[PDB]
Amino acid sequence: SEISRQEFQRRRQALVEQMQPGSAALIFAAPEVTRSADSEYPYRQNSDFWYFTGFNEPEAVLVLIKSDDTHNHSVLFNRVRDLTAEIWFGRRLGQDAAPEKLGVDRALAFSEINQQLYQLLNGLDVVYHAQGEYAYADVIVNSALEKLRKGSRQNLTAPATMIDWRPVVHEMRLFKSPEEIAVLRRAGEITAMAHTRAMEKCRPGMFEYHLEGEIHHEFNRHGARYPSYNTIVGSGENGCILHYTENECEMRDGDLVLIDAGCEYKGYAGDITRTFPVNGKFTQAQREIYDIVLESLETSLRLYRPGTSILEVTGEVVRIMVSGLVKLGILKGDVDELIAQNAHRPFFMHGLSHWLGLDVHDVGVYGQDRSRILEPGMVLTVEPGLYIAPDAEVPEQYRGIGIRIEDDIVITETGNENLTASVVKKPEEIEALMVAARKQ
Amino acid sequence: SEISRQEFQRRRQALVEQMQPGSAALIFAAPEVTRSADSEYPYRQNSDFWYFTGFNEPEAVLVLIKSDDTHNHSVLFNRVRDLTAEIWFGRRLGQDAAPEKLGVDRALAFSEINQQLYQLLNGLDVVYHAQGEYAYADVIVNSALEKLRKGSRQNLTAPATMIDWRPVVHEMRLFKSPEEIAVLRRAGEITAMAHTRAMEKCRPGMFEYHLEGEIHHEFNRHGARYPSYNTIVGSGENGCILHYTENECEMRDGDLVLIDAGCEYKGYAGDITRTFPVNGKFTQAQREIYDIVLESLETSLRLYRPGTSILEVTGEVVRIMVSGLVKLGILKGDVDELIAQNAHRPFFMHGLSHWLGLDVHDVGVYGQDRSRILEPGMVLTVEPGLYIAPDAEVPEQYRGIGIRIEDDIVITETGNENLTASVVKKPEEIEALMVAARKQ
Amino acid sequence: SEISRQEFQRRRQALVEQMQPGSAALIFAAPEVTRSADSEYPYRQNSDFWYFTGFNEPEAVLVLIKSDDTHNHSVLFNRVRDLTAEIWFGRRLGQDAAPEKLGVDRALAFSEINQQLYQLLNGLDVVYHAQGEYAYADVIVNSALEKLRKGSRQNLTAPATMIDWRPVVHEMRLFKSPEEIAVLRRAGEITAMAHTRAMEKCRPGMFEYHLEGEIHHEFNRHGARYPSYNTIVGSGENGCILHYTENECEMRDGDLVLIDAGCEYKGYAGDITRTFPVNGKFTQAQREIYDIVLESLETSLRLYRPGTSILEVTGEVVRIMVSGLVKLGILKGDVDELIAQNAHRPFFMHGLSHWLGLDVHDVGVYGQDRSRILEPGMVLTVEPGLYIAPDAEVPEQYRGIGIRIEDDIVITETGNENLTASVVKKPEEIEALMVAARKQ
Amino acid sequence: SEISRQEFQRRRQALVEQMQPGSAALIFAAPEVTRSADSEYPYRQNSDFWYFTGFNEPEAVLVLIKSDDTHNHSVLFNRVRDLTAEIWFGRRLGQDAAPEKLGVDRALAFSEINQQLYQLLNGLDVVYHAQGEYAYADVIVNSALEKLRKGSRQNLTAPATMIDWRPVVHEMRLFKSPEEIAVLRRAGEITAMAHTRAMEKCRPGMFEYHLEGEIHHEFNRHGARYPSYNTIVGSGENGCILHYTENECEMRDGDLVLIDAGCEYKGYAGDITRTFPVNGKFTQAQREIYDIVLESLETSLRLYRPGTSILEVTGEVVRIMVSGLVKLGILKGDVDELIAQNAHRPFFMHGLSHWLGLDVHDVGVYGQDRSRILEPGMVLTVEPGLYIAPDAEVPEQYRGIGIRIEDDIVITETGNENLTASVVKKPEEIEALMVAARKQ
Ligand SMILES: [Mg+2]
Ligand SMILES: [Mg+2]
Ligand SMILES: [Mg+2]
Ligand SMILES: [Mg+2]
Ligand code: NA
Ligand code: NA
Ligand code: NA
Ligand code: NA
Repeated sequence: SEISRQEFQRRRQALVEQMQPGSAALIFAAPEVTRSADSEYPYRQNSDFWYFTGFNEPEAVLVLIKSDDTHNHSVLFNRVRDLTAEIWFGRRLGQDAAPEKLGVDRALAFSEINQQLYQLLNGLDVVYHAQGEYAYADVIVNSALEKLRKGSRQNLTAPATMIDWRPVVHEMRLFKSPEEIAVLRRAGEITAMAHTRAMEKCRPGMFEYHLEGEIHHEFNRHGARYPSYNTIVGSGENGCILHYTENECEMRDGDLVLIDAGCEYKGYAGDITRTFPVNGKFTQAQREIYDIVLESLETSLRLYRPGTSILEVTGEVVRIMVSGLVKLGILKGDVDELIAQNAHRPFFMHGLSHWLGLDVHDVGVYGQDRSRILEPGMVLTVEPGLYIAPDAEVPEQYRGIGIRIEDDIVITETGNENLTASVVKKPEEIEALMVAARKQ
Repeated sequence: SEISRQEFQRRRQALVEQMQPGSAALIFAAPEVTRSADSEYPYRQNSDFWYFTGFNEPEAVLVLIKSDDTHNHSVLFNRVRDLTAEIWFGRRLGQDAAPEKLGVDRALAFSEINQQLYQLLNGLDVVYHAQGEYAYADVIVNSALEKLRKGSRQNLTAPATMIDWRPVVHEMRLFKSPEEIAVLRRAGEITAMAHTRAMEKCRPGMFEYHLEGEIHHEFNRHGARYPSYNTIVGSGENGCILHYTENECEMRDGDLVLIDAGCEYKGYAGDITRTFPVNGKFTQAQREIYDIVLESLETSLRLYRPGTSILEVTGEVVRIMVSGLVKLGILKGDVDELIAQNAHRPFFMHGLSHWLGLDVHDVGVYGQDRSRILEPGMVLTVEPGLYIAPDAEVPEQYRGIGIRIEDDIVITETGNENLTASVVKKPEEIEALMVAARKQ
Repeated sequence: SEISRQEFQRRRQALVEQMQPGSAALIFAAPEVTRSADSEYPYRQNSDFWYFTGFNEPEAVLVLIKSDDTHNHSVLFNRVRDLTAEIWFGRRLGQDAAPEKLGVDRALAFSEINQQLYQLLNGLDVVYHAQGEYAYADVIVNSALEKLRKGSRQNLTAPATMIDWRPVVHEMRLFKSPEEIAVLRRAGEITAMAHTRAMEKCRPGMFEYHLEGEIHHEFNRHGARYPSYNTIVGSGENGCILHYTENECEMRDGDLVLIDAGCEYKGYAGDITRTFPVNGKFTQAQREIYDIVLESLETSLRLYRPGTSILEVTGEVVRIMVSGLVKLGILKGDVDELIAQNAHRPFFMHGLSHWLGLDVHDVGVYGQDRSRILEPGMVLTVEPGLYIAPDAEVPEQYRGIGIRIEDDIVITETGNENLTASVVKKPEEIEALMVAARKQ
Repeated sequence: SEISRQEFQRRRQALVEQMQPGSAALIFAAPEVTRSADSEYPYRQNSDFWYFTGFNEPEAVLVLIKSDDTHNHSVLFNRVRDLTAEIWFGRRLGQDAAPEKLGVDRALAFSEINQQLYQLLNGLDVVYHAQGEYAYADVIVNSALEKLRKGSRQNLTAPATMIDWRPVVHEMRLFKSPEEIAVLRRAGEITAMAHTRAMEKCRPGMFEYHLEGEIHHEFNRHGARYPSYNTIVGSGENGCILHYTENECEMRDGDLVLIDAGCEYKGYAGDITRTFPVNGKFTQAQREIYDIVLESLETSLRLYRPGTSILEVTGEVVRIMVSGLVKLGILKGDVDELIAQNAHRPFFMHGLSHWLGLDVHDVGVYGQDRSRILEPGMVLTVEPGLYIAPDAEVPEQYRGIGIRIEDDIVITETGNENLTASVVKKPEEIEALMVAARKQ
């Protein structure tokens, strides 16, 4: 699956539709990023710039100009072609090929942006600019606006109104199109295949990072070169650290291992967590905690649909958690009172769900306490967990247990579609999978 | 292999030895680096900070204070311990454990650096600071020095002399200790095993990125989680691009594939290039170019020793290249004249060798034209290549061929030790390896 | 004359009237300005901040909040009272006295602005801010907006729309109220008295700076402590330099002296130029040039009225200049052709008129080529001049002559009122004045 | 009096003498400084730049290059000549005239400094630069050093050592040459004449600013166009504010007026304070305080000589003050105890003396508590004062009295020379002066 030329075009038009007449929107590419000395990390495009272009180069600026309600055009600034720079560092689109390739009206050299941008903004009433996003972008934009402000004797005028386009654009990104859902569906499959493989490869005596290696290799073979975020393999007490990425410990028989990993496929994030026994057999104590987390997920998967909210489903999860923890003697007292005192928080201290898309923690307004009513096309995670500290004052057998189980869903007209259900989460199915792998 | 506590101690003392009395050296940690929105790339410590500490956290500053020729002490600024921040983002050393763990005399909270640093610099004559390295570091250092400058009524004085420690420290890093060589030896082995595997897995119809996946998985399984640089898998004409990292093409029967990849093991870089037939059998045209590159490497491996230079060995390589290219009719004319006109440059347009260590392109002075006399303990790459453009005006059969073969060596008392010779480079050994793998 | 409490109130309301509902306007005070080391220049308030407050302290911010069409309030940030700082550097308004003194609803300490400003902007749709005016202001405003942007979990939202209030405020400043005109009338009188005095004191052998001393003393005695701009006393060839402020030469019998000087009275600028013989008697050559400049001024004073423009009156001045210069043989050819070729420009190379108010070169839109139609309440200068270079290829007697004559006017319903006519400009009246003084 | 070409030359050589071989010193001109909108304050050169050049233009950099102990040369960067810019804003030295005019070896255009400075610093070991003095200078210097650092392949090297020249240069400025003393002598005379005049002009009903006008006019007529600092005319309770510059009040019969004013003559500061009765007759209460301040000054003038310190003379002044205040019943108790408790501080809360030169509060190290031993050629102020707050709990007749009396001295071989004694300070001489003037 991919995003079509036509889709990038529609998105640009959908933004232009909302813009004032006599305005320009300025969207800047991510800078290149140093890893050490003269070596750079693999390039990751700005998600908003990518969203309108699918163009994976730095030193690029998309300028969308709305003259009026029926007239608009696009200008791209991008790197010029250069034989020496390309022999060295790889091929460039250039100005000649860009109009056709990226569907823009005009393409200019990024080296000329300070000589050209103010000319494009001259006489407009409004400029849409994400101020503070990048310092290089702010320098360029402020420099242009000052030229116009100070150039009245050359008959230049600056737009007096600057508007942040991020609220508008992030609101668009919150609702996935069919194409986006198809891409995210494949990301979920790829990510699920990686998690299945990690379960099948796990043996006591392997290191946490070995499962990371298996996962990344599986991403890569389906064409998702990079993870959407740094992979978490927390065995034992390391599972109680929410973003444990050291992955440095020997995995021990008797311990659980929590894997939080997701591929990046055509820009879009998969995001799965599975927790499982290193030796392929849950203990009673482990099952007791796992079942509470599993019921929370399964109940949330049933409940999520248009018209509810993350807040509303979270309250149901809290009830399940508090009840299960009371039955185990991890909490003590009246369930409704304990719920009212938020007594689950030492054990479940993060949110149940976040938006998912071009960023793993995706853009879009949640509303107060994540109370926003859900609608079709929203994509989100469902990730209950219970984390019992090594030194929690609870029965010994529960101490140092971290369990999270996480699926990715899209809200549909009648409910949701689970994008990550092709990797098992029921404990008996996990155990069967691992037994089968150990035979073979 | 690893670097001992004692070794980090020796390095600190070796720096203090060269410092003026009444001085402090300030070495700052790398910043955390955004990949997209709120997600960050895996953390990579500043190589110089790492060199003196082996400490892999951000927001840390090593301060080495030389009172006089027999009196010095160390102060570390690092992140305070914090239950909430660590439950979330992972464990911290803190101030209590740091003196013993990192062998420093005193550890303070990084949050207090603006309140404490000027007190440490007060009354000193000299401050060693790598000005321009990081903007956050410059802000901190300038802020301290201004407090001292302006505080004469509180009996404060700033050191009037600021010295860049990078020349001194990079000169130290240029000469590897036995421990460093042992670590780099293992990096070379790990990297060689990865390249062997890529040759064994290669089949027509696989994508360039698939070999990248194999290579990274192999790094990871020996405990080198990350590459030292972005991996290059250039098949066909992509092999003529020196830092081709797109790795996006289907590998085609008949083409060569050039793999440039290196692991990062305990901070230290492996760096190997192997070029080989996608189908496991070099053609005549491919052999003809390959043999020139192979002779260049093999001759360089013989020649490298104390008392020669990269410049001197490069001249021998140019002769081999020009002669081989004339025999193939790719160059025309008198060899000595063609050599004098640098007629190899359209085909070999980079250096033969760079320093190798904590950075793949390592620190250390090369001298004019890389004429510096080599001495024992220097570590470098040996990487001749020939790149014939798709549209070079040469016989058709050589067009679009890129071949590089690269080994890593340490200069010894009598010559060099090859750290990467455990992966094959003789064409008949390559072919045998691939045939054996294809059976299975 | 002064500006009333009520007037500052009206101006604030006139701005609020034009603001969107759900918005705040932020107006910042000028920084203190170093003259050398720890000494500072006399403090000059930002003209726009002054316009809304009449408050002459640094570290102050006026915040005007429009909740809706009938609800708005003002918050001032200003320096706290401080016994030690005031014993040293002088009295402060403080927070307690400010509401009553400056007619604001609330006053807070400037030291708390980073803790308070974002709270004031929270939930608004629009912020009016003069971006780029002051770097300290931009830091404060950007810092507030980032807190709001990043604080959605604390239920904070930033206004997405930022509007430059300068166009609106400068448009207001372009039209003087009766009070402003009364203040500018007194500035014109004070400035005229200074110019009269300089004519009366001038003797050959005095230095240019001596007339500067006389002028400044006269400003000061009427309560205008500072000039509105650096005083120009250009005798001889120095009169051909438009902003000659060195004022370092001995004034010589036979030379003209050009004086451009203006007081600052209650924030408002006077701005007069008079040119006259150092010895009190114009030569024939001097009269010949002077009369052309004088006719240009006198004609412009007749012409200026509602419905004409600076551009239109300038064309009349060009005609007068070109005709007079042709009659003297300084220009050669057909008048209409010479006019069409802009042949006056080597001799008259600046504009005839600029806006006058809180700044000598006052704010307000001029239109293309200063074609904006004039209306009652606009205040402007009328300043024709002729400057014949020492080495101009013209008859010898005109070389090195600089003459400018400048008056300040307000456009009325039927024409204009001349604010500076109490200092003489007719040559015979100048000569009489100087003769009378020499007796003284 | 003036500073000779030869003197500027000697100073440059005296600096070069102290510089390391293989080094360059970089001294930057002051920026132009905005007063309001497009109007600028009168230009004031950086005191250190002036000290080596006597050059009064912005956008200039003096570069002194020491190749070795017998070889050095100077390069000036300054503004190019420009007919249009000079017709407008005044004459420029340019590159052609600068070598001869300012005694430098070479002059280049300031517009080329980024293309030229790194070439001048290339291969040097040390750069002397006043880091933090000006942001524009730091940008230029850091930019040059980065070009050199990153240009090893073009055989460029940066000096690794940066040294602040301010300690060295300020140490030079602390000791005035005969020429400097002659210039400061004339500044003292000019300033004294201004103070005499203010006493002679003072009448009840005049405003504080009127005496400011008289003072500035007198500065100007002797060729000192500008004050060295903002003039203080504190009548009545305003005399209790140390840097009262509002000068806005009507001077009232019965009150004292404190005048602190100083001219700037050839760059050098005069600095005098005189306090006197507005009506020309001290009251008993006023005499009682005045005599203590006068005895303090007169005693200090006797004591100041080589081998004492400001600290040592200050202790004598404290004794005089505490004794006088006890006798008046303003202090109560044992003198030695009151001295030990610093009981004078509510009434005398500033230092007795500061260095005087190109800055009124001049550069140069004071030592702890201003204990540095005085030597011939040091120039300083002597300024005891007593300030009794309007609400001090002391006998009614002393409340709201501020008296300071200040003279300027140079330390000689046997004592000091008083540069400001030509204006009277004995009360009977003040009264006689004012009576004589009133007749006017
Ligand atoms: Mg356990
Ligand atoms: Mg071919
Ligand atoms: Mg003449
Ligand atoms: Mg009294
Ligand atoms: Na998640
Ligand atoms: Na290499
Ligand atoms: Na004017
Ligand atoms: Na003083």
